Amino acid sequence: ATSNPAFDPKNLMQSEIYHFAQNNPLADFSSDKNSILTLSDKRSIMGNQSLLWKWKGGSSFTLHKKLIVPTDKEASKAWGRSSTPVFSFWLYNEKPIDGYLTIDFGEKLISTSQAGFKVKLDFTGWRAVGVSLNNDLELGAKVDSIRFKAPSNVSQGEIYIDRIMFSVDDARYQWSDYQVKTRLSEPEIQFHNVKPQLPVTPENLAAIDLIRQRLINEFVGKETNLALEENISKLKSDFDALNIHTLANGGTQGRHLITDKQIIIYQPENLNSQDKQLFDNYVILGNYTTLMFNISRAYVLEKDPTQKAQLKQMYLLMTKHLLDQGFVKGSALVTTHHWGYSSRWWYISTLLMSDALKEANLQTQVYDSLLWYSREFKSSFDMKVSADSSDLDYFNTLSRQHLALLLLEPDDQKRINLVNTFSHYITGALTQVPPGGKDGLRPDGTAWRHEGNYPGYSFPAFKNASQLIYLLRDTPFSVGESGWNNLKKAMVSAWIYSNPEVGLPLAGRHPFNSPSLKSVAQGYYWLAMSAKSSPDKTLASIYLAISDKTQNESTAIFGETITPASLPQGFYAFNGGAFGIHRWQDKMVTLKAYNTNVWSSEIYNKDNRYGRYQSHGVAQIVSNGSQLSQGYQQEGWDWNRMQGATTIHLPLKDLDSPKPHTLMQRGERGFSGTSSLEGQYGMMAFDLIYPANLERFDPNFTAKKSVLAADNHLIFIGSNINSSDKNKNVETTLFQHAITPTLNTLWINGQKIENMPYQTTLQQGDWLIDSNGNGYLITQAEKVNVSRQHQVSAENKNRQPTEGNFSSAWIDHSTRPKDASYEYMVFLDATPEKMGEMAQKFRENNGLYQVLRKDKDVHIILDKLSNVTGYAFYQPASIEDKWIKKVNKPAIVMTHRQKDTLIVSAVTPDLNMTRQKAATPVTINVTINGKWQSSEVKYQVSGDNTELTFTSYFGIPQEIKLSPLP
Ligand SMILES: [Mg+2]
Repeated sequence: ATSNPAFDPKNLMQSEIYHFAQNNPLADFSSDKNSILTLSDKRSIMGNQSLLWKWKGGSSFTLHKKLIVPTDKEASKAWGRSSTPVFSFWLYNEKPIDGYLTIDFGEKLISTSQAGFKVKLDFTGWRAVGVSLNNDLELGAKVDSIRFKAPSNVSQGEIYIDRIMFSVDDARYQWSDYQVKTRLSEPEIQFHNVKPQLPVTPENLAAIDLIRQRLINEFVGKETNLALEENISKLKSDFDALNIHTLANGGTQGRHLITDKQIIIYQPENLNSQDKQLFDNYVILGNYTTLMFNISRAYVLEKDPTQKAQLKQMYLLMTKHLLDQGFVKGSALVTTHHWGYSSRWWYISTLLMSDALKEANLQTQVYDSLLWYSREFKSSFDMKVSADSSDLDYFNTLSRQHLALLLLEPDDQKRINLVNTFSHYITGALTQVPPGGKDGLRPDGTAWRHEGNYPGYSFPAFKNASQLIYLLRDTPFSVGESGWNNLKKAMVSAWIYSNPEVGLPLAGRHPFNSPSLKSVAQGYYWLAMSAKSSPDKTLASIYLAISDKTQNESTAIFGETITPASLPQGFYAFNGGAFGIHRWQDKMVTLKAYNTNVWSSEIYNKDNRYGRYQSHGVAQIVSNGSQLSQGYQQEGWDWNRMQGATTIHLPLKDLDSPKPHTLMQRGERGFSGTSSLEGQYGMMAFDLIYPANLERFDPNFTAKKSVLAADNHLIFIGSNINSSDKNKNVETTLFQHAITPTLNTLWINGQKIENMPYQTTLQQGDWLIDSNGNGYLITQAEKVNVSRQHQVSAENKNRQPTEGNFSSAWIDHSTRPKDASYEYMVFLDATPEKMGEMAQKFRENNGLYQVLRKDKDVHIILDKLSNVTGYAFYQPASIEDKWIKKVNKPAIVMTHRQKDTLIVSAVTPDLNMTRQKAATPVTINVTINGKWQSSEVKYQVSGDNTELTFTSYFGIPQEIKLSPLP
């Protein structure tokens, strides 16, 4: 506390704190005749002393402090977010008081003299009080008096007060509690309950106790976001440093606990040097509860009975300190927003310490406390299934903590009702198709957070959701098979689109830091072993592959011999993110577009700044293993030249998102994505359309870009390429990778190139091989540049300069000012000798493929190596073709004429929804030439032709095997 008034314009944001750790500590204080003010060092919040206020009923004391109380607007302008001036203090009751403390604000007040508020005193322990001076009183610029009036209807009493504070606080976070009413309330959990109820039986009680044990097993036998500490010496050293002591007639003394979010009320960056030194003695709750958990784990594993006893007493003393500090039912502590970050490992510690809390008579208090602070999470914790229940962050950060809370419920029948309802809630959350872009699993196996397919969020959710199902397995609380089935689909999908990292195009806002299935490995075992007929051989075989375990190792893990999964082969369509995956030997190709329903990129204030082209019809080739080792190196990476994309090469200042904070740029139409045929062949259709009027986006930049993927190869074609500037700087990237001692070689037309720097220009009939063994045969292009060069770039978070040496090749479209085009072919198993053979086949009247149409309405590609035809209907159209005659919606159709059968697949990659609406099926009428007979696709001969009726739901392809009619 200074001589300056509260909210002094020298620094509005500099808190005035009465902590009493200064010279002449009661200077600013006066009492009426019926109050006595002391310093007591027996408990405190900040510094080592608090104010002991002895009083007769109706008596007052006064703080003499001038307040220049700012408007919310002024507070807000000073801080930079919505703010209010707050009055806050801590008080301790050794005994409950049946009445109210009145806090009054005025000018030159005495016991007998504007606005004020009430604090109910019917509690024991520390409580915090915090009110908006502008918004929570029942204030003119002359206020200099804060009067504390003991209740009138109570003959006498005693209250300890510390850390009386005037500060600027976030206007969201003065919360109402059992002591103080504010304008803000987080209402208490009201648990849903499912009928019929399971009875308390020995069986149902044993199952509850097995689920608790199984949770204990997971936490004592590595968790992300858990700072594990197994050295007892260290746990004891950290504990002693808390300086906790039991006091005589109840409570503790020790270092004050505060959450990472609660500190905001002090404005720590603006504290005077005196206060900050004291504030620096606080303990952050996250660290404290992590310690409580690490102690609980050691206690469980401890074989020495003396060390075990000590670890228990340390845990119970930390629990006692935590409760006495006011982390109890009905104590808001002004706010506990983002509660999970401070408490997740407290929840879990209570499972390990459940019998110790029972014996110490602490279970009910710790249950009431955790349930109270859990009210922040009411939307999930009430356990009523809703459109929002499939939240992937919940599955990651809260789902096990939720179960732990329910398992801590003291009544047996209520605990069974809660866990039964939880089983139903998780089954619904894992089964339902959330409407619009709401979080959760999808029917193509994508898994959405931030309104799109998002591996970075789904991967941790898969791990913990699998673990939950496994914790509940083979009990009356087991998750329904519908939830198990849907999660299997999402997890098998993730195995398909990862190798073992997701491609650049699936990296979300973290390009070059893709999530890895290696982080999800244990979820494959959990889900495998929690099958209705365990183990699921598919999931088990994936677990072994991803974890690098042998067939020999399988019998002990799964209880039967299982061959580790070989890498998946063929083509898989995932229109949930407007992508598809082509797999051949150890390579995966991520083909990715975007549309109205699929954002191109997530770009934040300090993430993915240069990500504009993340989804620009990219076709990133990844062999099994580290992408960095394959030359996907952030440093010096040309963000313009994402593999397979058609882009405008821009300076980074212009490629950078035009929003300083968040942009998730969606496309201009529903249609773009992939389709599949026979699980083996794929096609991408990408309609590249820019917004009419977004800064730095050329409104006339267009392309049509199709890819047909079969076996060891991909045929890439593009048409209708334009920009505002006659295709100046318009380019299609064949590849880009870093040059290293292991990635040092390019082949051009049978010549090894290792020089750095190197440039050349190629055209139709030329080929290359990159250092990753991909061959590129140029089949239509006037100018392809090849470069080995030093590149300067900037990193995607803070735009700081980077540099590196790269091999790349791109088509220069500036040679065709209007409706530029390209064609080229990739071989995934290229060698100089085989690329020589592919080039000869190309010169033999193009033995490789034929483009049957390439215009704004349709792209048609006959692959002569695979004998498959792909049809990208960018617009409904009648066409001339051997198989297909007409399609009445934008669609992707594929055909394969085997011996005596014609296989036809169709889809629209258009998911047919909005951010709000549920996806509904699109009916696609595909007319085919000739008379056919037979899958849920319907067919009807009509004249010399056959009408196929396809139902396209969430961009999920359908196919039908047709045989000819005489
Ligand atoms: Mg103090």
